[PDB]
Amino acid sequence: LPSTRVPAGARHPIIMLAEHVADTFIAMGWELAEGPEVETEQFNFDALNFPADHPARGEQDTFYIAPEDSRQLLRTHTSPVQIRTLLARELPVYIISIGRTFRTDELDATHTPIFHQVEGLAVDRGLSMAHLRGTLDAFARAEFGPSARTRIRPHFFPFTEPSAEVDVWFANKIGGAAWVEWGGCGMVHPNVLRA
Amino acid sequence: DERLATLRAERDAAVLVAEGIDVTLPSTRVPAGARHPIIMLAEHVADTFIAMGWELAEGPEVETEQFNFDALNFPADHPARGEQDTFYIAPEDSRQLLRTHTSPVQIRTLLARELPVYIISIGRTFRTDELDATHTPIFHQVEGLAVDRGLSMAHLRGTLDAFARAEFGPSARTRIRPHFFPFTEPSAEVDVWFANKIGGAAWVEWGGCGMVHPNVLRATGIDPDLYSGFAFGMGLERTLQFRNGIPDMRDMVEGDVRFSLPFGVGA
Amino acid sequence: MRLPYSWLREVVAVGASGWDVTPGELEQTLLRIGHEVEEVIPLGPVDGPVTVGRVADIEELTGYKKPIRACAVDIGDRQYREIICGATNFAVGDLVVVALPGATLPGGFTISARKAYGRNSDGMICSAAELNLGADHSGILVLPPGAAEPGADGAGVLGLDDVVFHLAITPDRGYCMSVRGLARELACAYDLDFVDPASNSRVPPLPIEGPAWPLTVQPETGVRRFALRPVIGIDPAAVSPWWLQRRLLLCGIRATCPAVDVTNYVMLELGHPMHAHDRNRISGTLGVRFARSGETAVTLDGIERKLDTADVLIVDDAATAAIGGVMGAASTEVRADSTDVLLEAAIWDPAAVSRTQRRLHLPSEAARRYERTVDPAISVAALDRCARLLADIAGGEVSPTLTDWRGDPPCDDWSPPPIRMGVDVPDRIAGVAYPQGTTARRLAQIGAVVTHDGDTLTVTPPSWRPDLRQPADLVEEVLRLEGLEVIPSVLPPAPAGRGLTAGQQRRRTIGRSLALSGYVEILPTPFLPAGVFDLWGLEADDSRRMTTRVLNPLEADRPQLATTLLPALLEALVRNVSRGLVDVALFAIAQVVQPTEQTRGVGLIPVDRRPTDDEIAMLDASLPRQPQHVAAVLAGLREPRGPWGPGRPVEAADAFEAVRIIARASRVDVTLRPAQYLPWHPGRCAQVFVGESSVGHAGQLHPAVIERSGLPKGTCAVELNLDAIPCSAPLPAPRVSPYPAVFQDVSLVVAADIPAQAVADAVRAGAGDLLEDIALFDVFTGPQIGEHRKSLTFALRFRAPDRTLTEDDASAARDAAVQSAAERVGAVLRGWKLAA
Amino acid sequence: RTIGRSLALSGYVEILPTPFLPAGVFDLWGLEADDSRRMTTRVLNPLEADRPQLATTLLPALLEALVRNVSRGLVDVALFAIAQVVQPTEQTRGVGLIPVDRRPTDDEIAMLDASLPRQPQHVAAVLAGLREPRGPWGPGRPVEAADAFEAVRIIARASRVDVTLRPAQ
Ligand SMILES: O=C(Nc1cccc(S(=O)(=O)NCCc2c[nH]c3ccccc23)c1)Nc1nccs1
Ligand SMILES: O=C(Nc1cccc(S(=O)(=O)NCCc2c[nH]c3ccccc23)c1)Nc1nccs1
Repeated sequence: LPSTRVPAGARHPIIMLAEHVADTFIAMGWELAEGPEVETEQFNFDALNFPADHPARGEQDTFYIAPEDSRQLLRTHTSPVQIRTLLARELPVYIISIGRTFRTDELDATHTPIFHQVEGLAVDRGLSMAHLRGTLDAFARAEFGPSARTRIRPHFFPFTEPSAEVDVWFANKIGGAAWVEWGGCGMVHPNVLRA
Repeated sequence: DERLATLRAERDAAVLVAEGIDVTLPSTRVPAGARHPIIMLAEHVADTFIAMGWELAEGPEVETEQFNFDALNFPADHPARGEQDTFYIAPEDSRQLLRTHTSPVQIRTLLARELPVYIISIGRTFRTDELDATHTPIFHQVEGLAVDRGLSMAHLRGTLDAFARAEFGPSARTRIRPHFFPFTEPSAEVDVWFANKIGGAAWVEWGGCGMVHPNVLRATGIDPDLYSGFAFGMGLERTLQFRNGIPDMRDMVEGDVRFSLPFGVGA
Repeated sequence: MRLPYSWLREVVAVGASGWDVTPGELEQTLLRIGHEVEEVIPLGPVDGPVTVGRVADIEELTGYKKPIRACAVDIGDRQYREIICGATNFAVGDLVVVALPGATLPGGFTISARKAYGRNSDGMICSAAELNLGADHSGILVLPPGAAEPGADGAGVLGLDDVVFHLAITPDRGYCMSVRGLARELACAYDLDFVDPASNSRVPPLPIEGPAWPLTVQPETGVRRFALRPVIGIDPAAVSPWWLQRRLLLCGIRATCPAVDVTNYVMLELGHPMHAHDRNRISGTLGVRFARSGETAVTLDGIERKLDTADVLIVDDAATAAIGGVMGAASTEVRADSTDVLLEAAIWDPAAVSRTQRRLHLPSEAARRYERTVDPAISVAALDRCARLLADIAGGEVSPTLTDWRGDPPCDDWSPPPIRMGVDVPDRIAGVAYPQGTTARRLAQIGAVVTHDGDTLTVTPPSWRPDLRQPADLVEEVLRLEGLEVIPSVLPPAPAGRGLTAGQQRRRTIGRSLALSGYVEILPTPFLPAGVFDLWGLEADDSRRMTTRVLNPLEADRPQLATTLLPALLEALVRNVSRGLVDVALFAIAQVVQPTEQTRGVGLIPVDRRPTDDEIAMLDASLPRQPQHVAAVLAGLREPRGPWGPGRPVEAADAFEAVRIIARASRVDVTLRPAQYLPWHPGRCAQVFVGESSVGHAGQLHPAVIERSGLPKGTCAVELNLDAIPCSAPLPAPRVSPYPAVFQDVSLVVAADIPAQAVADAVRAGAGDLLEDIALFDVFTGPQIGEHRKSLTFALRFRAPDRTLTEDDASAARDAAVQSAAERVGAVLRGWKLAA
Repeated sequence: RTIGRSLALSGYVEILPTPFLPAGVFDLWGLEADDSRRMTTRVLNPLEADRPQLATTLLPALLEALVRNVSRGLVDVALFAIAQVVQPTEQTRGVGLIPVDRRPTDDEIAMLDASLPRQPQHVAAVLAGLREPRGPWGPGRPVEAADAFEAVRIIARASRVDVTLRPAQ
């Protein structure tokens, strides 16, 4: 006979994924950072080497806070949290930040305007792309199995130089292992370090 | 009909007061439980070391004499064994026993894994002490082992100090002063500076540490000229007793729900 | 940016003759060095009779919906076939492309002699799409006269063995949006000699013998170079040769007339956009100036643009010639009768073009190249290349006059500043030991001037590379050309971390605890529903209405950010209920947005330094308060129906219990106090206190709010402010007495209005340390005790720390407890008992 | 950890079980003579001479803590434990000393492992008294067998596996 008179609930699967990601990086000595979702343009763009008149901003991708020219917005990624952490802490800094982020995409089967992002930042003496790849590979093993790894191939972001797009080798399934575009990475741009 | 709506509302607002409730009544029909406070302390200790890149190891509580004594540089005829402190498995001269500390788990981990090894092990352990307010025959221990190239007492102290900050506050640190254990050389006893309380900060004897003895490194196939190791151990019931001010360890082990409930669920 | 492999191969082949690679290898090489390949399109294959035809006769078929044509087509060797076609963009005498019976078109279509519209059709006349030659447009393909004789092989005339590469160029590589730039990139990748198609050996300079038109330039417009040259007496009826119309079609441009086609061709070839003015339609001096407030221009497409005082125009005495860098205007547009052409080779300000085109929604081929900076060094070369080609095609002369405004004072040297970088810096950043002389060889290939001074190179990038401007920029060039795959995977040592914070650990515990108790977490949306606070009946000055507002929301009536998580929670509840899931408990842990003053933005702080503590404090203070909330909603059955019984509907007590779950999870003690607070019910609403600080509310929703909102009858809700719940890290040391307890039950009569917890507190206060536990059993009302009184029966468990309690010792403790309830809440003892 | 958080939220209190069985507990249970639970490993110098057998089941220790709570007036109790048992396979076979001037070979380790009793991890719980307490809602609900079945389902949900229950003696 059924015995469950207090039916079980569920934490959200995104939240649990974030939880698993956070535990993965904690277990490597990193720390979690958090910050506001309504953020200053200073931290969300200008400190990230991404000025007013650069090709693109929020004519097409950012929610802006009223009124026009208030330099407030809903953050479009969690980097401003990383930027706050760099101001507030002593170096070296090894930091994961996971949070709600906002883009002006219509909700369909493969896009959501309200989404959740994970970002990492390692700032130390002597860090290289080699270290970037090791972190990315550890992260992929945690979320995709011991057979997983990453490849990087050049791209462009204003806050990194070199910049690359990250593909993950998803072995465990997909109905037959294939590369899948995962996210993006790069070495922190010197203008971000000065700011 | 300004006054029609007025009183047609006033009677509608009193229908709402008519159906009021005492919002202070008890609501908890599924009373909360509690994970055990030792278990939660172990959990907090384990999380502290995980967050530093270390890993947890586990092993059996009935263990071979090989791993619990002989690999730990602690032979048959050394001054002491289990004439006086170890539970032995029958029959006499079967080389089985209840483990007296979790080091054999560390020993198994060194056989089974590649170096470097950074390892916490937390488990039930057994000593022939009568149960009184400050001793329990069934207790829970935490031990650490770092084996790498170039490790020193300096690293031992840094780990011990991080551990103390985690369990005792940012004002805490440790001191070490020489002692002796068969599996370490140098050996030391660890005191923790318990600032946050005790009714006025004082040093409290926490546990013991040392550099892993070379005979232990050989008995696990490690070349003591390339690798060095440190290790430490603290008793959880001991730590809980003096941190929380718990005068009677019988309350830790007897299973009275009144002892656990005030510690919360542990979720 | 689309371009075809043959053209790209031809340009690369000048300096490395015989070069050739498969599409696959080309795709891979392009990705490996940084260029996203969106699609590889080989030109759809044809088999059999697909040949050039000439339309020898047209007969308009009448009596059908659309205009239909029976055509006699000369298909070669004096054979004439009758063919039905529905297009209209061709006349008698036109070369077309016919697929004849037995032919197979891309997509696996076999052509067969059908009967259609009352006549026999021996095949069809093809569109560029039906042949997978180029974009589908209205009408069939028409080849320019003299491209091929009727009967020529379609596949060879059309060049269908070609492949088009569709790329997504990154905004830092504007130089790559042309055959010039991509060809250079391939010569770098493949270690080839490169002959620059914009250089003088490949574009010999035309003569320079006086100005080509009067020109005034307001230099604060950001124009960097502005060149004009004329071509006079061109045939207004000439068409572009097939090879040129083809290359434009494979690149996504529809050819129109040689004046336009030649500027689009040189744009694709060299990356410098061009424009052709009908010179006879210019009136007087050409002026480059900002626009005035309210000004208008009508562009080539005949659409009136509202201008902006930051837009740079080209005007003459009469009207506007161009929205500079974006699009030419109608007034100087080349048109059917244009015989004398003035060719514009300008270099505009990137930020200026960017602002103007985004504002007007004109992301033209020109604008997109100017946004990303066009090579100023090649303006005249692109001008001369363009003039020669126009004259050659449509037959005029190139006048030897030339304007070439190059700044004030004239800039003669377009090279960026030199960059100093250590020779091994790319080796460090990549974590690879590159062969010696690698960084300097690769920087040479990309056209920079490299000089060695011990361990420190000086690198002067080329003019088409305005992106190369710090040592980091140069590292990316080395690393991408060597390949990123050679970089090893090396875990860094990260230091001893401190793990998760208290607040982070608390939000996990709150979620595990609510989820076990049966709540389902949702991701709330921060955009409030339209008019939700009017539905709640909130007052006008209720703090929850002071919302921060988004300025470009995806729904125009939902622009307010949430000051409360209940709107989103109630929205997910409504969705579950409307899908038949009627017994639901949902929760959310998320931040709200509560602004304090008006939207005060802080001005830009220089990013060449870090902001000062004061500047950070000022930025923080300018943002709204954004505390973390936890909230939940419940409707339907709390306990489901089953063998045990019918189940239990949600009541306000279940929301109170949700407070107690959150509080147990937070290891703090709460008190609940009666309160009136929309959207809750006034007699079933509790305000929650930790100590004396309000942390939120819980209870049943107001039935009027439920009704106006379409909510389930009886919906309950809870919202707490997590920032107001202080941290606690208790270190308990419970006294656990083993001596026997004494159980007594006491019933107290009190005023109906007195809260039960008040009576319990009073009983506990007077009973002292002997009272181990108190618990409310019964709440009884009835006439015999008072119409406004109520009887509360409490179960008391007493226990001594050092001894067995005598029963008189317990009754003394009870008497003290009863006296305390008398003194504090006016309680009257009704009876007691020795709980058996 | 998840099993413990899940049982504790559902109202169970964890105990640290003792591995030394009560004297004659299996005679009190009426177990047959050949019941596997009676094949116990035995300590040779126990602190109580009549409790030398190591536990093949966690219920004896759980029932012991229950009895203690009930005897102190705490009569509505749900307790649980997560701990290892000791289940020996052959007789107490010790392995001879291996030289400690080298590491033991994989075969020697395998032989040491095989010489020790099976020591699997168990989870167990006991309940008595009221499952739901008495209060304004009603008289409360005494513990029934269904509450132990629900404890299986809590553990299984916590383990993310599906269980089936079948009648058994
Ligand atoms: O560099 C940091 N993070 C990082 C780096 C590389 C990729 C990513 S990404 O995968 O999130 N992709 C983002 C793409 C994107 C968002 N907006 C854009 C606008 C224009 C163009 C591209 C984008 C995150 N963080 C730092 N914190 C402090 C110093 S650097
Ligand atoms: O060295 C390790 N741990 C360690 C080291 C120092 C102290 C401690 S302790 O604080 O637990 N105190 C124990 C005291 C003690 C127990 N029995 C004795 C018999 C005679 C004398 C003293 C004792 C633990 N572990 C390793 N694993 C692999 C290689 S070394």
